[PDB]
Amino acid sequence: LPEELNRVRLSRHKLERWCHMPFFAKTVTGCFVRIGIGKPVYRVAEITGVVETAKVYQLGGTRTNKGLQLRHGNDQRVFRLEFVSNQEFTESEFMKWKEAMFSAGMQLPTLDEINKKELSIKEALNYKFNDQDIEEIVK
Amino acid sequence: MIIPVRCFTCGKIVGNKWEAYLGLLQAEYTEGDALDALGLKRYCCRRMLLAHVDLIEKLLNYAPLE
Amino acid sequence: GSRRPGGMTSTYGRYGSQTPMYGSG
Amino acid sequence: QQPMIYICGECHTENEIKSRDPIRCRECGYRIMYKKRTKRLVVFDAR
Ligand SMILES: [Zn+2]
Ligand SMILES: [Zn+2]
Repeated sequence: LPEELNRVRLSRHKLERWCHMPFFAKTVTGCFVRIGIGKPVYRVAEITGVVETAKVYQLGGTRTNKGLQLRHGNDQRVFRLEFVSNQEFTESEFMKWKEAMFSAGMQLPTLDEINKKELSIKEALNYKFNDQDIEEIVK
Repeated sequence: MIIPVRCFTCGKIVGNKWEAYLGLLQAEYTEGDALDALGLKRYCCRRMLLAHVDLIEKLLNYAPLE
Repeated sequence: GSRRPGGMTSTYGRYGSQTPMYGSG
Repeated sequence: QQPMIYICGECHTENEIKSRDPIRCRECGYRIMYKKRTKRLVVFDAR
């Protein structure tokens, strides 16, 4: 179902806060983003690791140089956080992802995994910034 | 601070003359000929422009942002 | 009265702001 | 869901300062910040 899948989808507007929050390699690793390839076609790639680009690009008022190790089944390459689409998982893209995962041999993540993963986002949103994260943030 | 909108004493709008006043002074009109040329006859209107201290130009030196 | 509707600041994207493509650059 | 927006005294940047939080601008770290204007109805007579 592409509806439950949209609960583990990180729109560009929300991640602007998490661009600097630590534990980043632990919350996003397991979510699915709608990255752009390019004409209006899209592929559901998998957030595997947290990489950094040498290209510092301004993402609205905030600015970022980090990359994202995304991969659509077998085709993996570097990606920047500007090309991700706020569009939800459509049906044709959902089936295309299903065919890219059944063609690669990767197991489909069990629904219970998604249900336990979506709450990580809301608990990270409501995290009290009481520790020394503000100082590393400002640096 | 800023120029009063009306001459307190009589009522003539003097709040549209300050930048004109200063521009005429920059044409090097003498200080009473600037007032004669703006059209301030009564000494009550003239003391609105002569006496006015335009402090808002100093208040605008302070930045809220940028 | 003095109130504000919506009450949901996080993701009112209102589509969006012209998402740039990867294969366009 | 109102996070209590403050305005950095130096940066003039807006800052979200909920309870139990240190006052620092997340831009500068500056320690002084001012509340933004009210949202209520401010009506004057022009008297
Ligand atoms: Zn520093
Ligand atoms: Zn007068």
